[PDB]
Amino acid sequence: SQQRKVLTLEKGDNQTFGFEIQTYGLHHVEMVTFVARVHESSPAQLAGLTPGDTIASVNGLNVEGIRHREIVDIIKASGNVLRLETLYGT
Amino acid sequence: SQQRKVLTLEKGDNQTFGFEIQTYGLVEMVTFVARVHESSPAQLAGLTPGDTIASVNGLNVEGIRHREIVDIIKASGNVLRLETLYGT
Repeated sequence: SQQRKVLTLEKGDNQTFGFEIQTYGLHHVEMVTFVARVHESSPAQLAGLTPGDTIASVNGLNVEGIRHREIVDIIKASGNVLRLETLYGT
Repeated sequence: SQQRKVLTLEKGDNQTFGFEIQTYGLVEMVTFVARVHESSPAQLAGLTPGDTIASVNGLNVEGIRHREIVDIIKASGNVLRLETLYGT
């Protein structure tokens, strides 16, 4: 059983990838970043990004002990191609 | 520092509370508020996405999965009592 998925999102210059993430401190506290929304017809949806799944890594960077802002910053710095690793949330 | 909040949601007969839950495996399975709709009973009650649900109508939900919790919520009728922990 493999709950780890690797995806590639591609977009145009003045376009966004079409997804929202939220980092929550879940009480056993564990910080977990979730895909909160994926827009219909978006690059994220086309890449197969699923709402509810958790972000494991962004462009090769394990998001383990890093701030939610770091993740957003990394995504914005990624340009038109974004590499993500997710884990089954649902 | 009190991470625990107690809430009371109230709705009408032919409607829902306006929120979705998600059971996530970390102890073990934990359930949190996945989504809260705009203008909903849940939003009005202060339910906030990302908060861990500790109990429902006085029942500790620790070792319980998604469907059983939803069943409890459905059986609750128009009033629902929840205890949640800060996720943000």
